[PDB]
Amino acid sequence: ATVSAEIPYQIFRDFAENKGQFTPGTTNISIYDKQGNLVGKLDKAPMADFSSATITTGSLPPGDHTLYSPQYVVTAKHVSGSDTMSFGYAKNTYTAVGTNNNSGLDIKTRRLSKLVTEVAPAEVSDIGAVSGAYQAGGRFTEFYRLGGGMQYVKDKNGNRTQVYTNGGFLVGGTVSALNSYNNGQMITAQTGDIFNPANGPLANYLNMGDSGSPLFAYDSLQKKWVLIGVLSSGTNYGNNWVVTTQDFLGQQPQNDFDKTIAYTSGEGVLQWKYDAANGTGTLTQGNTTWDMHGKKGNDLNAGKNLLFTGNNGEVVLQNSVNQGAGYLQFAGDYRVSALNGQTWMGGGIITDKGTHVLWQVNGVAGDNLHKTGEGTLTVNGTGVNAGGLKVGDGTVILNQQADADGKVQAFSSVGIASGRPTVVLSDSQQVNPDNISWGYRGGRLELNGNNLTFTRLQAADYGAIITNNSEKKSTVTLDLQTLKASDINVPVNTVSIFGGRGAPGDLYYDSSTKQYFILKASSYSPFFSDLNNSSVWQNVGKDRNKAIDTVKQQKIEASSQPYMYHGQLNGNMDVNIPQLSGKDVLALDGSVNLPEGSITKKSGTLIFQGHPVIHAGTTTSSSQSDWETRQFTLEKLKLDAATFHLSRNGKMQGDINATNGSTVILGSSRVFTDRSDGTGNAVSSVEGSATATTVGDQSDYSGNVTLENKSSLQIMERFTGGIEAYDSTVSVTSQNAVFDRVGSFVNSSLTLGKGAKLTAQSGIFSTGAVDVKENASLTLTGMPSAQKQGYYSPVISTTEGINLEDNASFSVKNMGYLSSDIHAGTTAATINLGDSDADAGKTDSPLFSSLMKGYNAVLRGSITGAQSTVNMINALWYSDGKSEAGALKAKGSRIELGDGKHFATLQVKELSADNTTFLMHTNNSRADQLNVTDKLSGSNNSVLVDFLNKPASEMSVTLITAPKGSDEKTFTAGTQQIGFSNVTPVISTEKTDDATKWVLTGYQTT
Repeated sequence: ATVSAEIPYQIFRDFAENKGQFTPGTTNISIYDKQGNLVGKLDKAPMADFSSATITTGSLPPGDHTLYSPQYVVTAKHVSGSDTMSFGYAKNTYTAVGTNNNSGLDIKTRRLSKLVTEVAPAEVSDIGAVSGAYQAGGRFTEFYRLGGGMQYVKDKNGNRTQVYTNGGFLVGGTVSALNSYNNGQMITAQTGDIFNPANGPLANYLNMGDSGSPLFAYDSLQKKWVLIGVLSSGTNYGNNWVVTTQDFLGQQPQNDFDKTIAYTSGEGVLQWKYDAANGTGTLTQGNTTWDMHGKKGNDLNAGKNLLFTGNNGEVVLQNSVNQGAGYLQFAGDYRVSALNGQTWMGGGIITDKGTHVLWQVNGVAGDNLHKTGEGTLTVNGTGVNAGGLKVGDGTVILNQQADADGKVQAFSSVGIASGRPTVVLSDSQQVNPDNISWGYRGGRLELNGNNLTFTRLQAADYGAIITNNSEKKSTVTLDLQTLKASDINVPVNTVSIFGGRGAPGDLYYDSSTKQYFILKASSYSPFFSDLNNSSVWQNVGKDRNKAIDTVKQQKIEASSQPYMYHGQLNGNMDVNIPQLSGKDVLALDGSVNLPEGSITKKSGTLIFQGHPVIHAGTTTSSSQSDWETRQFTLEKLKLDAATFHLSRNGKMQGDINATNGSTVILGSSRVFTDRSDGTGNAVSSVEGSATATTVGDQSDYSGNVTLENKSSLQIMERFTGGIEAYDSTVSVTSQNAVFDRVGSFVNSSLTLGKGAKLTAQSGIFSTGAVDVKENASLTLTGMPSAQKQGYYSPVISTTEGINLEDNASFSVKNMGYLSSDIHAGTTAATINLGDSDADAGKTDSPLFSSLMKGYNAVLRGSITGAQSTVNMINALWYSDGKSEAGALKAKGSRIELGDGKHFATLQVKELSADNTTFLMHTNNSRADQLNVTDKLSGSNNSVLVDFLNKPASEMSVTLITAPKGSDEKTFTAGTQQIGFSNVTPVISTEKTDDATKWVLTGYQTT
């Protein structure tokens, strides 16, 4: 319990409670200084599971006892002072009923009243007391320690400092190899030297209170962790453990078993009689008689365990049995039934691996049946069972038969813990779902095609699982309520003339005026001195039913808090969440895996989020840096006038259907934490705001979002899907938003916020226009080929306008096609046509020549941005109408100025066209014109003319005007094949005192 002061102390506690980065199985865990330097690696063996040690021992410090058999624990003999101890969570308490002391060593085992279901018993080493078997370079390669004694820290100089424990907690770490003494019965190690590297990177020295604490060693031949010792004594230099041997630890469990009951198949059914007074009974078959013992008086230890062997055995209970601490273990398939309504209760039931037991005996009110073992237990009683079920391993099938009068109940409540077991519901009448409980590490609840309705989800941690593996789809209704109206008591008290001692929120009835009042304080003044005050009374309506409802609403509202579910929703299930009572908010920090399932929320708020890492002793906060990523896999999430948050560290895959004014926020800051997360207590909801700094911690969404009836969508973090918006709003502020599928906007607004970046790979359709704000980049692209890397496939996009603000950037490249005009106004936008990078997008589609015309991008709108730059690189631009641009730098591109019949204009202050091609139409008297005002550059440009009427022999139409003194060889006429012949315009150039011009004058033919 003395550890290094140079290592963060929280590590020694997370190592102890298997929290943080010390979850069982984790390998190669690096250990760092307080300053950040490397101390050592936990690489010799995977992380061990310390859950077999007590989390709480009542008046004794934690870690005093260690579970090695489902009902028995081990500790040092001199440890004493507590009969109650806990496993998993502190609340999961167990009671000791018997002790077996080793006559020669400082070790003893103790028996519990019931089988521990929350944790798995530790494995005792096969070696036992062999002198020197636990030495270095031997069979064992790593040694771990856990305990809750008096906690100290110590620096390299030797200064020790006590740790403020508040109540006492578990601390663990490593120790060196062990030398044997006392004929190998005990092992020792020089653990006092915390900074000797032989003691490991998490060296522990054990002090007062660590007595009886476990010592584990990794067996390198059998490749598993085993329990080798419990702490007995110490010294200034090291500690001494008593070697735990299977020979002695098995003594007490064996002495508490009666003779094995061997069912002979041919003979009659095993008849079971029991004298409840004096605690003796018998099981007879043919001419063989087996003895059996149970509870005698108040001594639960008088009951002894039974082992059942044989195949398809039958047992009939002729008398009710209270076996005390004795439990039943079945090594074969068995059927057990009651005779008249007799009950059985005791230590529990163990079903060995590959066995099936048919349990038809009822339990007792106030008692819980503890079931463990990898086998299967089918509960098949009749009537209502007043009593509980605690399952920790294997499978339990609930199949309780109806009464003669119809009443049915398999158990008063069920508890699923350790993550091992699975509970299967035959029908939906087995257990009240509100009495289903998931404990330490949880487990699987198998609905099996049935429909359930919850008003509360008693789920302890992420181990809680609700699944359906049947082909019949299950429909879970989560009508969660924090305070049901049926459970509220509202007595109608009377206002006394002289004085009143009462509680707030209580109903009072004044006899005189006959009015109803809600009390606001702890007392009220005599002689009606405070009635017509307005601070100690709250007036309510005269109707007696009306006032009581207002009281019940006040209690429900005040008792209300946001709801949280830590478990998993997996399998073939649909989940319906209506409007929740009180605060209509539900947050999920667990997993969801519904491939064909749907989740529906009506009103209120639904939140998918990651789970903050739980550390020992600490309470989680939204301010944490370390979170677990949670996967929400759905087919369809339906929102009906609700608000949905996909918060940090949450990855979602599934479609979203929003309607009736729903608000969808992908990348929300709103999160929720649990004050009692990791404790097993009820949920304490706390609303917080958390923002992930790095990627991978940010929310990630994939799927198609459908918006209807004035709904909203906000894309703030990574997005990869589609949009079908009808009369709704979409806002994009993310920096890596990608439209995987089609983006449809029927009477809807797509707005890219400042700094946003959006790339649509499957075309956009909007009846309206798209808004690209400041510093925002919009990009249209053909569908990238899944087979070939870098290859794309052309896709058409239709929009009624694209609006660019100052510093915005709109780009079409790599098989992009867009029919939409673009507007920038006086702002400095940037339109990019084609891909600037070399090794640009390629394609194998035949649409390259047919639709793309051999270019990398096509635009059929018109650019209206007098202070904007247009970059064309192997691109095609149909300019339907008159266009204005600040500059135009085109390389190996094509531009077609005019529309049909109607003549357009292209006005640029600066033009720099290299290898570009320009096309105009002429009626022999007027043509589409290219107009350069400030500066012209480039060479090797071709100009084509399309004559609507037949070409005249002589004309004088101005096609292009350039600044005065521009090169006259920038533009050259180009041949165009017309009517099985080649027609070619002739352009004469006229230098003027104002501007250089290219003028069409005739043609050629051949």
